[PDB]
Amino acid sequence: VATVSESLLTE
Amino acid sequence: VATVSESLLTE
Amino acid sequence: SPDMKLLAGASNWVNQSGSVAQFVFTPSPTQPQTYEVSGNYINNAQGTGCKGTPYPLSGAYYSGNQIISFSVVWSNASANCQSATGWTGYFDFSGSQAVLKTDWNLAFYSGSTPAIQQGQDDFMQSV
Amino acid sequence: SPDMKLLAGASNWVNQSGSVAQFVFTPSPTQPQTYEVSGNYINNAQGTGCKGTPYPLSGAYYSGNQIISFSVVWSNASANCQSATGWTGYFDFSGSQAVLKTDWNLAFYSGSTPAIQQGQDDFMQSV
Repeated sequence: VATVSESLLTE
Repeated sequence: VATVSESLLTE
Repeated sequence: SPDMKLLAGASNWVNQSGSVAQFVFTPSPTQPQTYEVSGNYINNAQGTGCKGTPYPLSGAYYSGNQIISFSVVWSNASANCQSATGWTGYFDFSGSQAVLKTDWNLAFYSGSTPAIQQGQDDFMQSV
Repeated sequence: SPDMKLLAGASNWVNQSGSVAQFVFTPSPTQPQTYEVSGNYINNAQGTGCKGTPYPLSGAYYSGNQIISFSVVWSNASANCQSATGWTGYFDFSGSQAVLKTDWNLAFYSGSTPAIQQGQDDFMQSV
């Protein structure tokens, strides 16, 4: 259940 | 007795 | 000499975005004047993912002229940003207070396209 | 998936200058899909110091999209070049053979002046 972002810079 | 260079790029 | 304090225990270093690197140094068994860097990084930069929770960091440090290189993978139990950053630079002890000056690379994907973005971070110690 | 072999045992990766990174991966205890990178780097680039002997490397690897960041301090029992390199990049498994594509930063001193030099290294596996 970690929140997944496309990249560090795209939340 | 390690050989010392000014930097990686300057032997 | 100027890193005598840095090499004793943990220290916290804060960059221009308010993110915090906590460093611990352990001597290398084979590399003269060299240390393994461990600790954690907390990203507090607004407009990013993976904020406010610690991510392990690791790297290496050379005491002879106070140069460092360390990395973070942006995956932990709280948040995964599917990317990694490597910082490389030096502690400038010439001024009134120490400043860690680094260049960084961020590897990430945008859709199916890999990218490496460059930037710079300067950190000052929080004591 | 594409890194199944990479994650089993040691592998040797050779860049355009003939330098060799030997990587070993160990799972992180807390970071999902993340590995500690260990191993050694041998610099074989003509016109440099610190050639032909292993320097420990360390870093971190993210398996979800095969991104890596690792560092070397150029000090060992044979030679000291008083500097450090950090590589950050990605394994491109889209072609006929894998290529590790990296950007690097080299921190060093020229006299009393610190510097950070950027470059790029592409590595292919020696099997």
